[PDB]
Amino acid sequence: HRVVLRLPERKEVEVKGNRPLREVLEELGLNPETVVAVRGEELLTLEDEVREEDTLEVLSAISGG
Amino acid sequence: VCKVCGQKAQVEMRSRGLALCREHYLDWFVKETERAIRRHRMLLPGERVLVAVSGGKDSLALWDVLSRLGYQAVGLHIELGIGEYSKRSLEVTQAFARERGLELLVVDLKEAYGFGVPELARLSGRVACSACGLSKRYIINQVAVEEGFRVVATGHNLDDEAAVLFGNLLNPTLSRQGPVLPEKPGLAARVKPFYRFSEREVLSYTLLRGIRYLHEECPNAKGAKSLLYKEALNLVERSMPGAKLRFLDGFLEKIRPRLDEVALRECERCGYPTTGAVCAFCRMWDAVYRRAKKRKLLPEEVSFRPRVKPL
Ligand SMILES: Nc1ncnc2c1ncn2[C@@H]1O[C@H](COP(=O)(O)OP(=O)(O)OP(=O)(O)O)[C@@H](O)[C@H]1O
Ligand code: SF4
Ligand SMILES: [Zn+2]
Ligand SMILES: [Zn+2]
Repeated sequence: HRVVLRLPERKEVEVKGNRPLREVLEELGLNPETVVAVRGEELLTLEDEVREEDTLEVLSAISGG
Repeated sequence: VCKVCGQKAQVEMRSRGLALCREHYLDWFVKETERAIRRHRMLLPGERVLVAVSGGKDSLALWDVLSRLGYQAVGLHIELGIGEYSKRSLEVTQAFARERGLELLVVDLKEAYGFGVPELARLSGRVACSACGLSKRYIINQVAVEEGFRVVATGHNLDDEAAVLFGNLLNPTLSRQGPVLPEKPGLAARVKPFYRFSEREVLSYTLLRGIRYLHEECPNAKGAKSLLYKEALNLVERSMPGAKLRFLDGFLEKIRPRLDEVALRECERCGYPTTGAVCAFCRMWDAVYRRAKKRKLLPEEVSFRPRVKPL
């Protein structure tokens, strides 16, 4: 529901839940290869379900070099 | 699910046809690094290795893995003098070393030579990244030779290496690129144990390990061509798992050996390897000091004194 974006460079948006992570990433236009989504201490995969009460942190895997 | 234990996967890799839970991803990552090292003979068992550490996810993960693998891994951090980014990079790296009881060597660019990367982007005649790259490579090699390290390890990953290759093809050098570069006189060996790992995979390791790394990118990185290359390659990877690795492996094994003979000189100033009379590092500082004096940022009677290569 609440999605914290990286890098900070802080950015925070919000989306609807009860759908796979694959779906919410596509809405945000994020390439799954380039990010890691974290709920608490647990990493989420594309098939994993995000809730309507969930708080996610999406971290960029991409190094600017 | 996890391929090993059948429980819920923390990391799914479609490129490898492999999914793993936390415990078994951690083991696999360490073992794949060990396998990468053995295959290309990057390091000797228990050997002293200089790890170039930025505080970023890759180089901290590398320092972690090389320590776990029994190598004697000393970190080198270079404080590049880029604003708060460099300050935080140092702090994060010191914190990592402190917690794990690891030896960290530090070179402060501004403190040693008078000017950091931002000043170099004005005074050197080079753009920031150009001056920075040169400073990093030279100083890393210098510390290695001075402290008697045979080999240096950097945290370059698959996306990094694939991007460089793609860049080199888009703007034709090629033959110089490799995961293992041989030691020479005045030149430590250079190895990239993470070169087959995607950024996503290294980051997953770093997160699952609970490693505190600097999230912030350097401010000079935005709009870099490397980001464009990675974006294009990852566009392909998304719909064609394994493409990046086939791309880089294909080049290394097939194309590169058929691409290519002058001996490296010795710098008149510092004595370190160069193809010129005076190496690029020493020429940069001579130009910087000249320009600095004109702008009254440096005293006229101050002179650049290089640390000469020992023998
Ligand atoms: N300030 C620094 N001091 C020492 N080594 C560095 C420094 N910056 C980069 N390196 C070395 O060069 C490699 C490539 O750096 P690059 O700028 O591509 O990524 P990075 O910002 O260092 O993040 P990461 O540590 O995740 O690679 C790093 O993995 C590290 O080994
Ligand atoms: S981007 Fe990478 S290279 Fe360009 S300046 Fe910042 S750190 Fe040095
Ligand atoms: Zn498992
Ligand atoms: Zn020199």
